[PDB]
Amino acid sequence: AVNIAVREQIEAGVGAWRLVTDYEDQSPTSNNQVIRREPIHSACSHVIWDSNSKLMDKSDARHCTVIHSMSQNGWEDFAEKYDLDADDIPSFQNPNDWVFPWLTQDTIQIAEFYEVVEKKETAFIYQDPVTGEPVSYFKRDIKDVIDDLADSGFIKIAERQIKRRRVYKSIITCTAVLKDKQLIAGEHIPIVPVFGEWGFVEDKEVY
Amino acid sequence: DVVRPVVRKLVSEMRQNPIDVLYRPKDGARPDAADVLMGMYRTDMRHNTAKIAVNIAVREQIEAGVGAWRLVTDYEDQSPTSNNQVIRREPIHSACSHVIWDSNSKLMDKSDARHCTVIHSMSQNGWEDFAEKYDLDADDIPSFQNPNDWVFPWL
Amino acid sequence: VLETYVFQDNLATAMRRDGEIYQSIVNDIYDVPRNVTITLEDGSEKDVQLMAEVVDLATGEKQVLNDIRGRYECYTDVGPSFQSMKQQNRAEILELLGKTPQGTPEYQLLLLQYFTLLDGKGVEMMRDYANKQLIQMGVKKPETPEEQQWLVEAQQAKQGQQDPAMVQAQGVLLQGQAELAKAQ
Amino acid sequence: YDVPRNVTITLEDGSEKDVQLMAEVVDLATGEKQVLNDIRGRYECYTDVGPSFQSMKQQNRAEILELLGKTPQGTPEYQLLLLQYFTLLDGKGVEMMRDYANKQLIQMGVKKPETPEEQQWLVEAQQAKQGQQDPAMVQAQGVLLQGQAELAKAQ
Amino acid sequence: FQSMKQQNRAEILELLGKTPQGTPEYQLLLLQYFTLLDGKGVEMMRDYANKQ
Repeated sequence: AVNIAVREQIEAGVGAWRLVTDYEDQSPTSNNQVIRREPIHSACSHVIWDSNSKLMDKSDARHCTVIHSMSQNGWEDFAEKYDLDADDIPSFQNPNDWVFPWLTQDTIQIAEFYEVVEKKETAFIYQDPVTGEPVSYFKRDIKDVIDDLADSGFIKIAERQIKRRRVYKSIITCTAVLKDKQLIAGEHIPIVPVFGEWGFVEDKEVY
Repeated sequence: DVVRPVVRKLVSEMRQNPIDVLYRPKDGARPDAADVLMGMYRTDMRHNTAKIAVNIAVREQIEAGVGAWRLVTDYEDQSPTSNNQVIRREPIHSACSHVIWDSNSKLMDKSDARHCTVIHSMSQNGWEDFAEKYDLDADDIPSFQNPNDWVFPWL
Repeated sequence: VLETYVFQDNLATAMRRDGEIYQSIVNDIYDVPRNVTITLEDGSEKDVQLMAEVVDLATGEKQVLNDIRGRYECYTDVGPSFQSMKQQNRAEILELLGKTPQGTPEYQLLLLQYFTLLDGKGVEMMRDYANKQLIQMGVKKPETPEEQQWLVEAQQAKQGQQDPAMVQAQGVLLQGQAELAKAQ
Repeated sequence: YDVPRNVTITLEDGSEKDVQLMAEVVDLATGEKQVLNDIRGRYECYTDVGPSFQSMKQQNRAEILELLGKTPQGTPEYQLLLLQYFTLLDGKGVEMMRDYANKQLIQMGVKKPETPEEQQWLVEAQQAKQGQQDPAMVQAQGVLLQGQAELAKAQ
Repeated sequence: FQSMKQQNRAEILELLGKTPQGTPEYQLLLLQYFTLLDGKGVEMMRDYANKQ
């Protein structure tokens, strides 16, 4: 993925990555899960960053759209992986053209919409019995399932509001949204852009 | 092109020698008075935004001849620099037309300037985001002098 | 004009953003142990790490982590790529060796490099030798009881057996002339 | 921001020596929020220009490296090398070297032990240096002092 | 120079460049460590030079 981004940055001027979470039962990194860095080909046309972002790393962007071009069997694989209806063929804006007379070109294309929202959240303050007076801080949105179990051993000292960012992914088509607001683990948009001669000239991005 | 390689070389040369503030104590100050403020400056100005802003200003100075920054205050509840607040250095693009300095200022750093106007160009969704952030009425679309022209046939 | 320097620094900023995103994902899904170095008892056990980890097993199904807000204790930076932590430590030791003259720290660094050497048993002999040397010097803390035995052997060998030569001879003279005092 | 002030004090009958306290004063409003407390003695630092560093530890490491480049291979060279090992990187691969440098610096007495294990190391260094490391020729010649004083006593 | 400490440091560096490696060289090195920068990373050397 890094080499692909470097080659595209040398040639096209822009490259991108994607950090995804996955469950690995045998030899996991931690918590029965692993993190991998999948590549993105043709990041110029397959990654559509927010137009209001004024940073090279695109950290100011509050949303990002990634267009996926996959074959048919790839489409059933995607539907099985994300629990989608493979019968309904998706459609989206064609990131690629047909200037070269390719014998065949991909038709099934679908897009995933990343968005990040910064809002204050409720975090419970707990007392870890092992450490001893540690004023441990945990967020309610994460441990809403085990509030009761944590109370069986921990002491809820108080309540506090902590502002944090949450990333939501929604698989979209031009006619309907198949998946809406699936919470993503990360606090930032996983796509990492790589740029070359980046800059703004007339409020228009030029790389 | 015969000029662009020169600009690239100048930008690379300016980037190979990074510069940052280095606070030092006064003549009569304590031998360790400047450590805490310097450490907090390193804490705030170590993210990608500060480096990107400096690089943008340097590139514009090489090419256009002028560049600008902007230091804003913000509240960070998790991992704050100090007093539940952090300082960041976001960039300003096209500082020639998007930053309107006072005409009576006779200093390069513009410290004599008694007022300054910064023109913001944002998309519609950016407009609603700005209105929500500053508690403004998003329905009333604002208008101001256009810093940029339409000489190039942008779509 | 390296020519690929601005393209190198842009890649470095991309790596920094990747590190920030990875840190966020780790704090959100991974289990991050917290070092709780303690000095329990009447000053006993010294300063030793414990690497405390807190996990809750839900009665219904699955487990969800427990991470405190003290998570952003690391700032992203840019460095050479390494396949594992052992390679990183080996590179650190090699750089320090290049930054150190041939003194006692040079031998210390060489032995520490031998500590983090590769897996093959062809160098197991030197791994064990470096372990023993560092432990006998007392710089290393013995964990397994054979290392404690090596440390004890080193203490017995150094104390008493390695009597200073000229100091002890002059102490001989001290005793003898004190006897001359006693006999006047 | 909250700027602590160094209030180094020598309370008691000259005890506690010169140690920093880093006093910080904050007021928690009864209504809501807090307001800082900063004196006019705030401009004790003058801005300068230096190389950019990600953190203060890197700045101190660069300082020590420059001093090493500016110092010949004497006792200060060893002191600087040990201090460079003091501010080494995070990995536990150099934890042994960090501990060794700390122990050496404390045994030479230049460093002030904070944690009681460092105080124990200093105590062991004092016991080893005093008495155990008897000067050789000086002790032999003191032997001669004693013996010929006995020759005096016996005439 | 930005301040008096920088001027004194430059004076000491020039005098070191004008002195062979004798007792005055050690004296000048210690005096340079006296007027060293603000960070506590060199506080140990400042204290050691003062004590010496």
